[PDB]
Amino acid sequence: SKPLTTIPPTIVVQRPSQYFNNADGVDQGLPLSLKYGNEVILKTPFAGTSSDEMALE
Amino acid sequence: ALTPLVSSSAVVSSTIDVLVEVKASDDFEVAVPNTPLWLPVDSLTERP
Amino acid sequence: YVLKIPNYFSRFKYSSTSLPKQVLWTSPVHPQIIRNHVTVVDAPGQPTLLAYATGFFKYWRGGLVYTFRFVKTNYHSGRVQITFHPFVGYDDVMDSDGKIVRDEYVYRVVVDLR
Amino acid sequence: YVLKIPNYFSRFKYSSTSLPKQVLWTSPVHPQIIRNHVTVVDAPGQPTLLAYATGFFKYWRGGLVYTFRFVKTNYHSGRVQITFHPFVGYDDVMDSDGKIVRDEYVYRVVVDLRDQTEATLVVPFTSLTPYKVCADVFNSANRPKYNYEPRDFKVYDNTTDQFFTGTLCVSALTPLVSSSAVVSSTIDVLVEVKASDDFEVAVPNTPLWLPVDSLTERP
Amino acid sequence: VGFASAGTRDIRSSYVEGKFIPQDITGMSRNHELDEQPSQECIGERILSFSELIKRNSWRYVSDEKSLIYPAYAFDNPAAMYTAADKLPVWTLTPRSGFPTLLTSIGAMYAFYRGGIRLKIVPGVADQPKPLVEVALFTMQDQGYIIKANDYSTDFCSSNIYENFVTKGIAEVQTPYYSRVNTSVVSAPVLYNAGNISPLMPNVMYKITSNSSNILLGHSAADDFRFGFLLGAPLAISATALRDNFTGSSATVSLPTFSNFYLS
Amino acid sequence: VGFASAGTRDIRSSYVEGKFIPQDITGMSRNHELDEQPSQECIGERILSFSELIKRNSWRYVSDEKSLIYPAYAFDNPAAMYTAADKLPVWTLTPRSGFPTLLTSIGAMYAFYRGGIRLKIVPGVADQPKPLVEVALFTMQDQGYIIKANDYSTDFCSSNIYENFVTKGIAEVQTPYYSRVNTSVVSAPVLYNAGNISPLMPNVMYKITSNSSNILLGHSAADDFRFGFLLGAPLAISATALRDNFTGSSATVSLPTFSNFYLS
Amino acid sequence: NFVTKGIAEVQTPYYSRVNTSVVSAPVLYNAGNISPLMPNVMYKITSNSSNILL
Amino acid sequence: KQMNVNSSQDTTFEQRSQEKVQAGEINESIEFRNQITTFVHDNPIITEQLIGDSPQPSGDVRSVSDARTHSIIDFLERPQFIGSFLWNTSDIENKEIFSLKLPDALMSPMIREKLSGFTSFSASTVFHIQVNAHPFQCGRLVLAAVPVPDILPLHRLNMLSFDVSNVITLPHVQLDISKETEVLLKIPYVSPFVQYDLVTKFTPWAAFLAHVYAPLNTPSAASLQVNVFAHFEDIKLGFPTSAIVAQ
Amino acid sequence: KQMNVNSSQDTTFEQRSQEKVQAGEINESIEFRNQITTFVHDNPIITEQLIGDSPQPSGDVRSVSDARTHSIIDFLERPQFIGSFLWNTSDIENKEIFSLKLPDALMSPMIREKLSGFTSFSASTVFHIQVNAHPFQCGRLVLAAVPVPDILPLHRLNMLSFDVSNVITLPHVQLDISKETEVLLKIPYVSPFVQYDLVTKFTPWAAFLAHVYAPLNTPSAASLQVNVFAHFEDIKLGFPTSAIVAQ
Repeated sequence: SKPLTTIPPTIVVQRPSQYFNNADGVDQGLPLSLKYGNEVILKTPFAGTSSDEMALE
Repeated sequence: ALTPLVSSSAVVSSTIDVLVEVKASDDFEVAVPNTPLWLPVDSLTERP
Repeated sequence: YVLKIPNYFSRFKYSSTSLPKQVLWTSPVHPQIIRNHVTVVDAPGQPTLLAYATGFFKYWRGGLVYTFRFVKTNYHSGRVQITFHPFVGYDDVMDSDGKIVRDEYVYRVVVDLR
Repeated sequence: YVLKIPNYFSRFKYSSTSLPKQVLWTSPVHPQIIRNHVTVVDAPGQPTLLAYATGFFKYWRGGLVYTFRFVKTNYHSGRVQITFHPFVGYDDVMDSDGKIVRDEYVYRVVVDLRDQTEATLVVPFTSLTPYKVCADVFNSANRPKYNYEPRDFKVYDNTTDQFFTGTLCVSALTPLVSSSAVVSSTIDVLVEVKASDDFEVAVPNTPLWLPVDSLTERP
Repeated sequence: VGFASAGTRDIRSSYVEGKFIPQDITGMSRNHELDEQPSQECIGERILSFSELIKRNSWRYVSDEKSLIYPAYAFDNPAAMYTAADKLPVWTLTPRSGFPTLLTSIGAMYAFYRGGIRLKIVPGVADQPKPLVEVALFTMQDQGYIIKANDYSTDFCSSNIYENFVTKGIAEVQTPYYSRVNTSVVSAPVLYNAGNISPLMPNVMYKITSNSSNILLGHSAADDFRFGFLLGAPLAISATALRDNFTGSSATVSLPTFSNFYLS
Repeated sequence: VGFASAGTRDIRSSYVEGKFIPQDITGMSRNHELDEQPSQECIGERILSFSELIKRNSWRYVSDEKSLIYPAYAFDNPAAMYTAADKLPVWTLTPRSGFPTLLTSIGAMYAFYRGGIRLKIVPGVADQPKPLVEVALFTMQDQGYIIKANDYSTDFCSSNIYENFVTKGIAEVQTPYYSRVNTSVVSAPVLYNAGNISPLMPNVMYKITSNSSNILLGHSAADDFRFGFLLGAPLAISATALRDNFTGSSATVSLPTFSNFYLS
Repeated sequence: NFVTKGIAEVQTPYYSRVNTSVVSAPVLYNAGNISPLMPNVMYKITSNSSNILL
Repeated sequence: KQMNVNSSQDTTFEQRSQEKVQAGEINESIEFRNQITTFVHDNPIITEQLIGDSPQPSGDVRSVSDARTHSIIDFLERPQFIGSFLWNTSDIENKEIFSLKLPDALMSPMIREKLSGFTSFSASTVFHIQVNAHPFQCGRLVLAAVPVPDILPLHRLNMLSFDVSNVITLPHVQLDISKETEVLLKIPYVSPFVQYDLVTKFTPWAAFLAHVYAPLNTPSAASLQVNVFAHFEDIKLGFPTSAIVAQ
Repeated sequence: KQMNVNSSQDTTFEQRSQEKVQAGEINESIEFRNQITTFVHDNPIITEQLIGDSPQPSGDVRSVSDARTHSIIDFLERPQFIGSFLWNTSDIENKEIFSLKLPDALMSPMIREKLSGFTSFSASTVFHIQVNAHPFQCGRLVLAAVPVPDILPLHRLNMLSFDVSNVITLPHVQLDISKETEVLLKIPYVSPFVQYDLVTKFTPWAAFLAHVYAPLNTPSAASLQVNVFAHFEDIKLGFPTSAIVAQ
């Protein structure tokens, strides 16, 4: 069967780069890896420490 | 060679061929698929 | 499956003329093992299955299996040694006389052929 | 429902004159069974319901049911045989004398006609490929000229085998005998075809047939 | 079951209803028993009804009017002429409401129908400054159920839908059955006097307006549509043979297809 | 397990099936036992099958026709010529159906395939007034399974998809296997007489139409696609060597890539 | 698409031959694109815009 | 019916059990099947035999019958000596000792006689290559299989003739004449066609080839015969037809 | 051994289990049978196949294979149209419509192709004589069987040609063209030879004959075709041989 849609409309917001300047949010970039979800693990220790060398503290 | 390959020349050739084959082991792995090194062609001839 | 298919890629000779410690054959350990195009003389050549298949990727790692088939009779007799020299190219496994050097330092298989 | 409706598509004769082993009729087994346009003489012709309906698809497979209606009296007597010859075109089921050949090798129904008047059987799908193609007309001319005509299944080879499974054939075992003092010596035999339970069509795309409200000769 | 009989046994309804079951020439019914493997391995789908096919859209007519009155439920097909006479085009087609579509081609096998239909419109030009298309239900009792350029300037308060050729590209409409009866007649006759009140078809037409100089119209069955009372094969000609040119005159027949329409 | 034997022991299937297990030269199997740390720390993924790679799209052919008939399931690769003679271009490629893609390059290692494929189209020009692209299933039995400009004006009621080069930019299509057999032949031979009915490939092609003067076509395997019966390395040349110009003639070989296509 | 969206957004995997790369490693003439000090991967960017800001 | 009838049906009252037929005709008639022929009789028949008829007792034939039985499948499974090919010291790496198409190479009169009457057949195939070298000779052969040889792309067939490396990647088995006496390769039936077309011969599903892997190596010129035995297995037959098994 | 081996035996140590042989030779070797050929190997062998080898699945062939199966016995049991013989109003009592030797009359190419490879065979035989007269014609035929026709005393064969009374005493069945549509006679295999010699053809075990019992009786001259269908049953095959099935 091919019924008529009954889903109601959704208002949308066109955006060139959402979260461009944010530390957080969800990036919308297109990945260049073969697996879309490619990601490397968080290595600990790294560079000789188990400490977080990027923390302001 | 640790020694020469010896044999009686009255009955066998004094030189033999040794063939070598290679293949991947269990842990073989490849990564970063992108522009291939080899391009398949349907024929390859000398251009006149 | 694909990378475990056998790739015949080289051959050499062994004879009554070979000398003790004489290097009979060498090969760099990597997967871009190539063959010659028969109808044309380009330098790059023709890839083996292993080179063609791994050629779709820029990186590789892992063990490589080598099989040596000695085409002989039961009346040929000799001992040969198969050695692995990590971090050395083929000009450096031999001295100026084509004799292998520093073989006490490497993994080695002494094969008795009868 | 649609493909199981009967399609009258052919007729032949059987008489006191028919000879033992004489092929009386043949038909290629496939669904693009066509008829003649009456008001116009185009080569392609008019499709039967079966050809029109299956014509909306490029592929077909399945059994075809054939019914033979012998229009006779109880005073006509004769035996006829219905045979299925997969992988052979109609020129090859007969020899140069119009006599059937190699009939020991095929599925056969020997029909005794005295009081009996009808025979129905299913010809099962017999193919090296799961699907056959519903035959379109072919160009009898050389491009850039186009003159389309219906395909002729006289032979089963690589230029025809993608469309049909072979040939269904009716041959006489004896002449049809009867007393000429009371009955006609020649009878008509009607043939109908329709789909079996497993008939199936696939790949619907450009239809083979285009419906028109009228068809006349252009002056 | 028996290959032969004295008297008629293979009766039209008995076979379709499964009461008469013919025997396989091989004697093993398994030889004509359904096998699902082929469709699952080779095709990827299995079509069971023409009900499925008519829900697929196909092109019906090309209009060169910016505002048009179009006979929505008219399912007639073109008149055709054939000739093998020298230098004359072999085939010629003369449409009334349009060319054949899956909807009208399948429909030509039946006498009746009921239910709604769908309309699709491709623009010859998507005019940026005036990109809208309006499809309106047209009900004037006076209008003949035929194609006609819109000359009405008083059809206020109609049921209208708007689609945008620039932001979307193709207009999509669904038309309710809106019939005075529960059984309509496929390709019912339309007459001079007639107007738009005959009970043989829904008394409803389309009024299509846009700023595109040309549009390509297509249709299909809506989800509640059905054809009824099978008649048989309709009068038809080979579609492939329309390329015939053996008379020396080049073929001039051209069906409304996207490629024919979009390029000149 | 033992480094040597009297008689053949390393048998093709026994090794791949894990029945023959060669010994590590060091005697410690741990030295060639899988380590997952490298891929997790350095790569971010771990590819296990060519099945994954062929699902990635790559460019196959550039057309200069607005309406084209294209051989969907033709997986042939170009003919190549080489020379080191003075002033002649070192390498020359002559395509039939197109240039090599991941689909056809991986496919060249096998004899058979089954399943559907996907098509991607990049427009040379996204024409605002006529922005649509149509990709239609093409089934005429008469057509040779080769690339040809569309001359047909009678292929009504085809299966069509429409994409918009202006609102989207790239056309995306999925093609069902639609085969008469369950095992097709990679790069089966296409002949003069042939037409579009050979059982060696799905009897289906594409008819592509748009108002862009040029288009770039690409493809990949659909989710139900598979290659079967490994043969080995196909005849091949070094892709990097195509830049060779040592004969004094400048390299003239150019593969269909987006940058080559979009800029002149 | 610069017209329907306006800004291109990409994510690049580490794709490195080692697990520790060197910030501003030295690039040389001979070098090429195989040094272990950085992922052996670069970008090829193409559009019909005469200028772009990365 | 001791007429070894596969099935029998008196149809005299059949017309009386049709739902849409009323007062159906009672017509003496009988239908019976014998293998692929069905006799549809439209009147009484008489079936006679010898008084006290008894088929020939089985024990009577022990003097000539084989305790083993033989059907069509059994015949197709019989090993056949397919050919004897020359291999000599002058042949170099990859020289082709033979290339045999399937079925073709096994279509002897014995096989053709038994396949006659069928549209087609499919089967796995087992090939044996045998070489009898004496102990002072050495060398090596490869027996490989390639699918649908007549429709494979030319580049592939050429690769096989150019370099034995492309033969070694195929399904294959190697023969060391100083170690093994014979070597076997079994290949299942694989093709776009579900069975091989005996009528149009359209397309041999595979070919077995034997190439020199390492040359016959002896002190002076010599030659050996490379023999081939083959037989079918996992046999599947087609449909009864009058079509000729093509030459 | 997935090489569909009928039997297999590693014989390496066989010489070590002979009672009168002491310190027997240990000799690597293996013997295996495939249908009628046994391979006796005198060294190691390698048996290879495709990686993960699987024979063609049965479902793949339903599009062409017959759900019914066909063996050699099945083929020999197929009804065959043996001949169409003329019978007309001028033929008098005892006129011979036909006389067909067994097997001879059934040795069509289909039967010969399937018997090829056997020394001989024996079988019961069923003959059908069919006549299609219209209701206003009357007459009567006798279908009879006589054993070992080529070696029977001449007086007996003559008696059959002299008087239909000597045909009626034989195993036989009668056909009344106004009452029965067809008539069948089944004869078991009976002969001094336990099976029929396909090689030397020495001696057909029987002959079926049809003679006019009462002439075709019609108001004006007429003729009818007397048709014969036949097939074998209770089939017993001989022994595998290379001898030719004689023409």
